[PDB]
Amino acid sequence: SSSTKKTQLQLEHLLLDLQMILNGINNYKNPKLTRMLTFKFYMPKKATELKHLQCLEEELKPLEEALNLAQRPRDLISNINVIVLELKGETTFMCEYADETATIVEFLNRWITFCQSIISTL
Amino acid sequence: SSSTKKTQLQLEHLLLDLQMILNGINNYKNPKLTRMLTFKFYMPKKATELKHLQCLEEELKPLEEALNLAQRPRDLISNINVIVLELKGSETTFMCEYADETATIVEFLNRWITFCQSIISTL
Ligand SMILES: CC(=O)Nc1ccc(COc2ccc(-c3cc(C4CCN(C(=O)CNC(=O)[C@@H](CC(C)C)NC(=N)N)CC4)n(C)n3)c(Cl)c2Cl)cc1
Ligand SMILES: CC(=O)Nc1ccc(COc2ccc(-c3cc(C4CCN(C(=O)CNC(=O)[C@@H](CC(C)C)NC(=N)N)CC4)n(C)n3)c(Cl)c2Cl)cc1
Ligand SMILES: [Zn+2]
Ligand SMILES: [Zn+2]
Repeated sequence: SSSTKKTQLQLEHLLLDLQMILNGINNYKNPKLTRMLTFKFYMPKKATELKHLQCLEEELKPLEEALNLAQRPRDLISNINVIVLELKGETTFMCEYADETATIVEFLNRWITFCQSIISTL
Repeated sequence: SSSTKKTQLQLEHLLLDLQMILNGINNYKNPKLTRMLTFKFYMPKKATELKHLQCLEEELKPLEEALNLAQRPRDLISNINVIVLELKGSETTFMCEYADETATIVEFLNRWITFCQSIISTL
């Protein structure tokens, strides 16, 4: 299917954007890296299907906030938003968050692993 | 003697402090441990005498920086610093020699735990 190729490329682009954000974070100087690891993110309890991307969508505003403190973030997050919303679509899904919060590093990596998990199935 | 007893206790204190930190790191979750293991440390080529503790002293700030990412580290490293300064004591300033291969936090701490244990057991 042609639409399956659309889902694939969109997942590849989202994976790349998250990898790019993380790459810049890994190169931060010691005092800067320390301060951004205090910014807490909500994590998914389950992330095996495309509908679970609602957990990412809801956490894009904190992500835009964290990137603003460490610096364009407004434009980059808006681009990711479009892809995230398009990738999940049916009506409205309630997202279940884990008890323990994580840092930007664990947050990004989880969603990077999520994207890699779906790409391989199609 | 009263001089050797003090040296023994202070060496056993440094050993305990490093073992306390090592217990903290090993207790971390797998994903947290992964990022902790990328923080690289400088290792001593020769560590046989009390004056070789300068290779630990210089690496004490990098240790504080690592525990700040995993976060009190400001007071604990300061406490360790005092011990090192009292043990290496003297007025002699020994210039340090470092090995080529860098090591993780676990390998760094264990090497100095090993250093402590070896000095204690020969006095
Ligand atoms: C000298 C010079 O200019 N150079 C220089 C270079 C770098 C730096 C360091 O940069 C920074 C400086 C400051 C910060 C920072 C962080 C913060 C805090 C960290 C903690 N915060 C948070 O965790 C906010 N998150 C939420 O609201 C959560 C809470 C929920 C989990 C309960 N909600 C959701 N995720 N949905 C709030 C923001 N502030 C106010 N400032 C950050 Cl994140 C960086 Cl990266 C400083 C100076
Ligand atoms: C759970 C999960 O997946 N994420 C997750 C969640 C939270 C945490 C909290 O703890 C941490 C979180 C993140 C990090 C971390 C650190 C780092 C880097 C690792 C590489 N760095 C270094 O090279 C540090 N080393 C030095 O500065 C050396 C240089 C030497 C190599 C020549 N200096 C001297 N010895 N003189 C700089 C810091 N990143 C990119 N991420 C670290 Cl080290 C810890 Cl301990 C860790 C991981
Ligand atoms: Zn805020
Ligand atoms: Zn003590």
